[PDB]
Amino acid sequence: FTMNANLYKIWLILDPRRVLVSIVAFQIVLGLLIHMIVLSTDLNWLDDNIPVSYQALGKK
Amino acid sequence: FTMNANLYKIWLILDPRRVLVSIVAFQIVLGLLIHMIVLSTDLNWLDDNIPVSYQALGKK
Amino acid sequence: FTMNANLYKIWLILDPRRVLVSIVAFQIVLGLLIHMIVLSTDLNWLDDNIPVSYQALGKK
Amino acid sequence: FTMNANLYKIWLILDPRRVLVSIVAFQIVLGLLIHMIVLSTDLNWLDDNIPVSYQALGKK
Amino acid sequence: FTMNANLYKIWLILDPRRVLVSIVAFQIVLGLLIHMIVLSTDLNWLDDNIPVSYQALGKK
Amino acid sequence: FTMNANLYKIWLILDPRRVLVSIVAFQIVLGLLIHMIVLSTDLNWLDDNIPVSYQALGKK
Amino acid sequence: SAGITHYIDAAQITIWAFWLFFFGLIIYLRREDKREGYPLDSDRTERSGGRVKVVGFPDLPDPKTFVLPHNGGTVVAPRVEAPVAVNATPFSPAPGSPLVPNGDPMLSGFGPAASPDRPKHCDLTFEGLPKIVPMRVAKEFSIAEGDPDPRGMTVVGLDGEVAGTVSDVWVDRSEPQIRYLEVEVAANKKKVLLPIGFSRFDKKARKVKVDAIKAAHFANVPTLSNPDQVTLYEEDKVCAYYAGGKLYATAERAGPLL
Amino acid sequence: AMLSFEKKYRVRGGTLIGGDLFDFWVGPFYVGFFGVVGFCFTLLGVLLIVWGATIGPTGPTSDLQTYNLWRISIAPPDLSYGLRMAPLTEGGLWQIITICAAGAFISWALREVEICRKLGIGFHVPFAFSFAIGAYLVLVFVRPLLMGAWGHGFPYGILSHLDWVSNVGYQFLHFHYNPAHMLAISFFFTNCLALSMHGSLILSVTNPQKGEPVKTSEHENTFFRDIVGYSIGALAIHRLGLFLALSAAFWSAVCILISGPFWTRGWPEWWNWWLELPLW
Amino acid sequence: PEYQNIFTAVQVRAPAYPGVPLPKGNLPRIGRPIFSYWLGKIGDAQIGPIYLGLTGTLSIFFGLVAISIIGFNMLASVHWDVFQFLKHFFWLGLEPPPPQYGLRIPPLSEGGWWLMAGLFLTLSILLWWVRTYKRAEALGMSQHLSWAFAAAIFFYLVLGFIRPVMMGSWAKAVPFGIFPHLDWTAAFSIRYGNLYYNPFHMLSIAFLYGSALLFAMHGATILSVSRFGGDREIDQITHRGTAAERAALFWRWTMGFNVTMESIHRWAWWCAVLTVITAGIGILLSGTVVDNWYLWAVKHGMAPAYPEVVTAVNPYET
Amino acid sequence: TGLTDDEAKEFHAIFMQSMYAWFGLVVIAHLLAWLYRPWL
Amino acid sequence: TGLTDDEAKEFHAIFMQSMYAWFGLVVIAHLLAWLYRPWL
Amino acid sequence: TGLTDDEAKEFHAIFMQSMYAWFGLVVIAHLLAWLYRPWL
Amino acid sequence: TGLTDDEAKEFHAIFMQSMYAWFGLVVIAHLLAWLYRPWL
Ligand code: BCL
Ligand code: BCL
Ligand code: BCL
Ligand code: BCL
Ligand code: BCL
Ligand SMILES: CC[C@H]1c2cc3[nH]c4c(c3C)C(=O)[C@H](C(=O)OC)c4c3nc(cc4[nH]c(cc(n2)[C@@H]1C)c(C(C)=O)c4C)[C@@H](C)[C@@H]3CCC(=O)OC/C=C(\C)CCC[C@H](C)CCC[C@H](C)CCCC(C)C
Ligand SMILES: CC[C@H]1c2cc3[nH]c4c(c3C)C(=O)[C@H](C(=O)OC)c4c3nc(cc4[nH]c(cc(n2)[C@@H]1C)c(C(C)=O)c4C)[C@@H](C)[C@@H]3CCC(=O)OC/C=C(\C)CCC[C@H](C)CCC[C@H](C)CCCC(C)C
Ligand SMILES: COC1=C(OC)C(=O)C(C/C=C(\C)CC/C=C(\C)CC/C=C(\C)CC/C=C(\C)CC/C=C(\C)CC/C=C(\C)CC/C=C(\C)CCC=C(C)C)=C(C)C1=O
Ligand SMILES: COC(C)(C)C/C=C/C(C)=C/C=C/C(C)=C/C=C/C(C)=C/C=C/C=C(C)/C=C/C=C(C)/C=C/C=C(C)/C=C/CC(C)(C)OC
Ligand SMILES: COC(C)(C)C/C=C/C(C)=C/C=C/C(C)=C/C=C/C(C)=C/C=C\C=C(C)\C=C\C=C(C)\C=C\C=C(C)\C=C\CC(C)(C)OC
Ligand SMILES: [Ba+2]
Ligand SMILES: [Ba+2]
Ligand SMILES: [Ba+2]
Ligand SMILES: [Ba+2]
Ligand SMILES: [Ba+2]
Ligand SMILES: [Ba+2]
Ligand SMILES: [Ba+2]
Ligand SMILES: [Ba+2]
Ligand SMILES: [Ba+2]
Ligand SMILES: [Fe+3]
Repeated sequence: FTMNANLYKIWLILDPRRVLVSIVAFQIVLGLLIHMIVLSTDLNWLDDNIPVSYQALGKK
Repeated sequence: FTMNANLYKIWLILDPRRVLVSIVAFQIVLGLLIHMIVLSTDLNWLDDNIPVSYQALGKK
Repeated sequence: FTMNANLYKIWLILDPRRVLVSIVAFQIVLGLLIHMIVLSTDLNWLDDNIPVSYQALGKK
Repeated sequence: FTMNANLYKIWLILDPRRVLVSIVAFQIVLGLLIHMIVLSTDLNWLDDNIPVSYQALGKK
Repeated sequence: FTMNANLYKIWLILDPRRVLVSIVAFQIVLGLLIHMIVLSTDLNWLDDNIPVSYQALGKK
Repeated sequence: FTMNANLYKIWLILDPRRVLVSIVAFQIVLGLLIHMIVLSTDLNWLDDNIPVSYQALGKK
Repeated sequence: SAGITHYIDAAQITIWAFWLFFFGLIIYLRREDKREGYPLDSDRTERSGGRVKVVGFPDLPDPKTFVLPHNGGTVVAPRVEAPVAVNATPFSPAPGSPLVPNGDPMLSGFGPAASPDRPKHCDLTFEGLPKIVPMRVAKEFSIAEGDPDPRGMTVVGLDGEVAGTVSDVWVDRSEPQIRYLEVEVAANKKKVLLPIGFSRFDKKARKVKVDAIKAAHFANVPTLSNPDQVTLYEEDKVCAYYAGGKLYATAERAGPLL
Repeated sequence: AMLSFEKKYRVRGGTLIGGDLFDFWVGPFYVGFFGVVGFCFTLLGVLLIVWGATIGPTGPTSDLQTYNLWRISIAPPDLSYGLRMAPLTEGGLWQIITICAAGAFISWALREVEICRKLGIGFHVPFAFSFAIGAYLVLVFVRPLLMGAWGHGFPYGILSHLDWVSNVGYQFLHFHYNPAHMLAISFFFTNCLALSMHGSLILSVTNPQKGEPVKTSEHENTFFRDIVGYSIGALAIHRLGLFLALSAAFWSAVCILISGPFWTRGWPEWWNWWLELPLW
Repeated sequence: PEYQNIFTAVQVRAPAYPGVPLPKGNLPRIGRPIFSYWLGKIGDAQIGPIYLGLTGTLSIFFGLVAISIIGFNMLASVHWDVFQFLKHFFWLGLEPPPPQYGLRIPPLSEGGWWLMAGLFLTLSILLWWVRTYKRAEALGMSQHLSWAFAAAIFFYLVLGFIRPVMMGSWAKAVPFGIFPHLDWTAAFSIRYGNLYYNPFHMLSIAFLYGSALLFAMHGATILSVSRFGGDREIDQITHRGTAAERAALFWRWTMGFNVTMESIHRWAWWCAVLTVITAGIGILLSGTVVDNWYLWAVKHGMAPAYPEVVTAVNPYET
Repeated sequence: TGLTDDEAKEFHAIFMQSMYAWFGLVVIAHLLAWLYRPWL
Repeated sequence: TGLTDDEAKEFHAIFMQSMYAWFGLVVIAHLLAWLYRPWL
Repeated sequence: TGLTDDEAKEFHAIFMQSMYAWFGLVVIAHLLAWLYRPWL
Repeated sequence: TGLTDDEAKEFHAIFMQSMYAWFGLVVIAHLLAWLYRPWL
């Protein structure tokens, strides 16, 4: 009978509204986290001077 | 890419007032966070002064 | 493990719900952990200048 | 010993469940622990540059 | 002598169920203790660079 | 062995259990104390290089 | 050789001494910790029919006897307490699951409404007269100059409806203070106690708010087997009912929020 | 497992968030939604402190790297990073671990909250806890912020944080003269006195000389009134002690909040406002 | 909303209570009571009566003598200008005999007043000790206070009397002044190589933090179960109630284990007594056994190494 | 969990539709970020 | 512990296959990881 | 331990082979590890 | 305590050699250890 035709049934073990809310929470935290993570490396998009140096856009 | 939308039903499961302040609060925090991030970085607009740095309007 | 066909019997002993949530948390944290561990070594995939240097696409 | 046992009677003495879960938690912990132990010594396998050095196979 | 006339009944005075666990915990604990203890002196067995120095003498 | 004779009546005044345990504790402690006292003086018998220095069985 | 530095100095061995006395101390305090609530409740005990009494490490300390003053008794700890049915049913048959209270939650006497069976006798003053008694029984007591007299304020439940009015004030004869408010209930003119801990004042209004229960619930306040004194048993029975309203008095304190 | 009188209280509900989703127990700990989040924050935090101990300040092979319990330390980034996220291996790690610790404490507090809601007891404990959480935040969030950089936070290491306290304190020459410091110290001390007195009293009455019965409220009051002419009474001593401890934490938080941001000079000098009044 | 049991919102009076009766020998009680509506706002409004025996009076006597020597000396130090005394009071103080004198009884003008104030203060403190034991016996109670006070006295004696004598110098005892005694504390740590690496002072610090943690927790708990008369710890101890049950359970569900209404007071008691007992031990070893704690900690490999990013060449070595 | 077997098809249907909607929006943002700034 | 011997039959199947699905994406991800950037 | 004499035979049976599964995978990783990089 | 006199005989029997199995792996491991890495 294979599977994935009765995995709707998952909501007989996990109450759906709450599961959504938990998911949303996870999403917001994971989001800020990754943003910081990417910000912690070279691919940074803030202290890069894009498109022009802004910290030396005010000393000259 | 399935058929049922009618995602209005969402307010039959999640309390609207609390959702309201939840969003309002989150937006204010995210606002201060992002503000803090850009001002602490290159896209900064305060530690500049247009058209001239003003504490260099007085060498004296 | 339980690898002997009668390895279903494990769920009379370990409650599916509690085992489930622990699996969930343990997996999520473990993932973040391992990711950051790697991001901190030579196998770093962000702080490399890939595929062209970005901090000379803005700064100097 | 060539003696895969003596008496299996032990499950009349120790809760099958408790020993089960304990083995699981303790094993995962013992695992992370030894993992860290190895990563901190000469026997480390990430910051070794394997099989070719990556932070200088590209611009820098 | 030292021959011990009746070392059964020891399980009539001291609950076996407990005594096993006593030994189990104590042994795993002592295991970790001694492991780290030898790990802290010359009898160290890791940071010896066996069989060839893995840092900066390892293929890389 | 009192030495004579109605000084048994002393256990008519002071609890035998309490007196016993009191002596046990008092002695079990005192032994350690003087052991320590001896360890800091001329009678020290360990860090003496007696009869042959052991941290001179190699180098350290 | 007048310089063989000893590696062990008095500070080491004294820190060692400390840690040993420490360990014995910790153990001992954890033994006093099991003079109540023990041995624990598992399905390990019930599965085994009882041959697995749950106590953990360290073990339980020999009973100790408290000799109550005034022909009061003798109490022991640890003691053997008779099991007591649960006025609820397992939210799940799975272990670690909570139980839902049976019936009208506030009546259940389960959850925030639960309580044990303390003596059916009264706490006593030093002299031996009922410690907690009403000001009507305690002639001498008196409001403090400049404090609204609770006597005559209106007791009002959580949803703003009157419940009754304060008919008297119960006090401690041992440590002079307001312990209980008396409530002549409006809905049936029966008398109930209201713990001070559950009562908020509104002095300019001469009101006595109660977020705890609803005005109606005041009708079911557990009662006193004598109106001029109260027993230990009755104090618990009284407070716990109000406590129940903290999770039961509304179809929302049940939580969640989101 | 439960206490011998626990089943009768293990009611369902009371959450703030989650409802029946995580509304269950595990052993003696209550889980709940904030326990799951808490366990996540905590575990990742500790596990990262473990990676920091593993790598050391100069790499896993360096002599500064260490697993010695007294010396392992993860310190913040330099000030040059200001309020930006700093690279992982340059104080970044410390920042993340901090986020996890703060989140774990706030989760913990909220879980005590769900627990108060369940048991129907007051919310005094998690409120009180929140003072320590506040103190922790000034020491890692507020102060370093007012000071334009997260590097002003203390490192997470058993003795290194002691070193931190030491040099930050000595930057002001004689910290003992900090007046908020003097206050906070007085509260920590007074707290220690009330605690010792309450402890002593209860244990002196519920267990009297052999031959005497459990003592009374009258005894309690008569004793401290005998010795020092006053007895604040049973209830109130529980009230005072809570005042002393929470205040001690408070004044510690303010005593350090003013050390930098609101005062840069040495601290004894502060007292100048007193030697210079126009009375002398 | 719900009352927090912070402020008695409505109080009640009864004729003051002179208290449980003491047996023959424990002298009458003196003074006649009063009520402070404001103490009453937060606690028992009754002020006194107090007991004063031979002990108590002889202690009040010694103690006030000691307070006078310290004070008079401080007025003398600013020249009897009470204005100046008021101005520098925080900075005023009575310094100890100078080292030139060792443990000899020094001249009035050089420290002898300190030795007299130290003498009389200690005697008055230990008399207050005896006082609290007497006051604790007349009531049939136990000596739990007296064993704690004895611990705090221990630390005191360790600070100003035991260490100085062992070190052979009254100048090592602590001086009487607010700011001066602050300086004695700091100088003390500096002289002996950073007291932070002194383990005993770390434990005492763990126990002080702990007295704050325990009283904060227990106090918060008891107020949270103050709706169940949880403050009435005596009867919750003899006849366990839902207050002691909800109380023990709150902690059980939060951190996995718990104590009991009686035992939490044993954890608290022992933790306070522990501050003073580690503390005194800590001072006992300073100079007598260890002279430089930072060094001691290095010898036991507990002191951390940081990349040496800043350094200074030692002129003593040029 | 107060659901019927049919009331777990419906919720599941809408959930799946919305989540794949989320993952989709996600793939777009990962594309714009990929175009402007390939990371591999 | 909420299951019958027959329901401990049901849970186990989906649990095993699903855990296997996760493991699949994982091993997949790891082979993928090895091609672009060898680590051992 | 509220189990029968037959299922402490059973539990034992499935558990042992299970433990061995773990131990096997263990020896696999350890031999492979001594192969790629010997430590003693 | 709450055992029969026959089942602390049985327990004792199984326990002794089980303990000894442990001791066996122990002197074995220490033999291996003594061989590869002598300590005195
Ligand atoms: C220079 C020193 C040598 C050294 C020489 C030795 C020697 C010599 C020995 C070891 C031994 C051990 N070594 Mg070595 N070892 C070294 C290097 C290592 C390294 C490494 C990183 O390189 C590692 C990981 C290890 C690891 C180990 C462990 C596998 C083992 C001891 C386990 C134990 O405590 O028993 C635990 C004891 C028990 C009885 C527990 C059995 C398990 C049971 C089921 C408990 C599980 C938990 C339980 C189920 C919970 C129960 C439920 C409760 C009742 C509620 N060694 C170095 C090279 N090693 C010992 C060994 O081989 O085993 C004999 C030994 O004698
Ligand atoms: C140079 C050294 C080698 C290396 C040497 C080893 C060696 C040697 C070993 C490992 C082992 C493992 N290594 Mg390694 N390892 C290295 C680098 C890594 C890296 C990395 C980032 O580079 C990672 C992530 C890992 C990760 C892992 C884990 C996959 C694994 C042990 C986990 C554990 O404790 O299990 C805890 C175990 C359990 C919890 C039990 C299994 C789980 C359940 C019981 C199984 C399901 C049972 C059944 C279906 C019933 C269902 C029950 C429900 C699950 C409840 N290694 C380096 C490259 N690694 C160990 C291993 O492989 O394990 C076999 C091992 O022996
Ligand atoms: C040997 C080197 C150390 C020594 C190390 C230890 C150690 C180690 C221990 C003791 C312990 C004891 N020691 Mg010692 N002890 C020594 C010096 C002394 C002297 C002394 C006058 O110098 C005395 C009285 C003692 C006394 C004792 C007891 C107090 C105590 C054990 C029994 C007990 O308590 O009951 C009272 C016992 C007695 C009153 C009998 C007195 C003991 C002997 C006969 C006294 C020896 C000195 C005596 C004058 C004869 C000397 C020989 C002549 C010079 C030729 N020791 C020397 C300094 N001692 C034990 C302990 O404290 O725990 C129980 C212990 O573990
Ligand atoms: C070094 C030179 C200065 C000095 C400089 C400083 C500096 C600088 C500081 C202090 C600080 C303080 N000093 Mg000082 N101090 C000096 C001399 C003294 C003396 C004395 C006898 O002379 C005393 C008593 C004190 C005492 C005090 C306290 C008033 C105060 C810290 C309270 C606190 O942290 O609360 C707050 C409590 C917390 C933050 C803990 C929060 C708990 C969190 C939420 C939970 C943690 C959970 C964690 C995970 C638990 C782990 C458990 C495991 C998981 C199992 N100092 C010397 C003179 N002092 C600190 C202060 O002012 O207050 C902050 C401070 O920053
Ligand atoms: C300043 C440099 C060092 C410092 C040096 C010292 C020194 C030196 C000492 C302490 C001491 C203490 N320090 Mg420190 N300490 C520092 C940093 C800290 C920090 C911090 C956050 O960094 C903290 C929390 C602490 C905390 C503590 C306390 C835990 C400890 C003793 C407490 C106590 O109450 O005893 C005080 C209680 C008593 C003395 C007993 C009081 C009883 C008497 C009898 C009351 C009499 C009342 C009287 C008769 C009434 C009449 C009044 C008359 C006018 C007199 N220190 C810095 C690092 N710290 C003690 C210590 O640890 O020693 C090892 C000590 O002596
Ligand atoms: C504010 C008044 C006092 C107080 C109150 C207080 N503290 C409290 C409470 C209250 C009322 C609780 O109810 C709560 C508790 O659960 O009781 C034990 C708590 C608490 N008091 C504790 C600690 C504590 N409180 C302290 C102090 C204080 N707390 C004040 C003295 C102190 C100190 C420094 O003196 C400490 C150490 C905890 C046991 C507990 C809260 C524990 C908790 O919330 O657990 C969740 C978090 C974890 C399990 C760890 C998370 C892992 C992190 C990611 C890593 C941690 C990094 C850390 C920042 C590094 C520090 C390294 C150190 C070596 C320096
Ligand atoms: C775990 C140890 C903690 C602790 C415990 C502790 N303290 C204690 C005790 C205990 C157990 C007591 O039993 C005792 C006590 O009495 O408690 C209220 C005490 C004590 N702790 C005190 C102080 C104290 N304890 C401190 C510390 C500590 N004590 C630790 C925190 C501290 C610190 C370091 O901050 C201080 C300042 C005192 C209140 C008291 C000891 C008082 C004493 O010894 O008295 C000596 C004599 C005098 C003070 C003279 C009396 C002066 C009068 C006020 C004058 C009245 C005049 C009157 C009107 C008569 C007219 C005069 C005539 C001559 C004309
Ligand atoms: C069994 O019960 C018991 C009794 O009952 C019979 C007893 O009577 C007794 C006897 C008890 C006593 C005699 C009590 C003794 C107390 C002593 C010695 C403490 C000494 C205290 C003082 C001298 C007063 C000090 C305080 C002040 C002067 C007030 C100053 C106000 C200030 C600084 C500003 C206030 C503002 C803040 C602190 C800022 C923020 C603070 C907070 C947010 C704290 C919040 C507090 C709460 C409570 C919620 C005991 C021990 C007992 O255990
Ligand atoms: C239901 O059936 C009934 C009839 C009961 C019968 C069933 C019976 C059954 C099944 C019984 C089961 C028995 C089993 C499985 C028994 C197994 C026993 C084991 C594994 C025993 C192990 C014993 C180990 C011992 C005794 C080792 C002790 C070691 C000690 C005390 C070491 C101390 C170490 C020191 C002091 C080291 C110091 C060195 C350093 C430097 C570390 O010190 C700081
Ligand atoms: C104008 O003023 C009038 C009212 C006269 C009085 C005013 C008085 C005032 C305002 C006094 C103010 C006093 C203050 C503020 C004092 C503060 C003192 C402080 C903060 C002290 C801090 C620590 C002091 C300690 C620990 C002292 C320790 C001293 C000891 C332990 C001394 C022991 C000495 C002994 C036992 C003496 C032995 C003598 C022997 C017998 C050995 O001689 C042979
Ligand atoms: Ba800018
Ligand atoms: Ba300007
Ligand atoms: Ba860039
Ligand atoms: Ba290393
Ligand atoms: Ba790279
Ligand atoms: Ba070696
Ligand atoms: Ba390597
Ligand atoms: Ba040697
Ligand atoms: Ba002037
Ligand atoms: Fe208390």
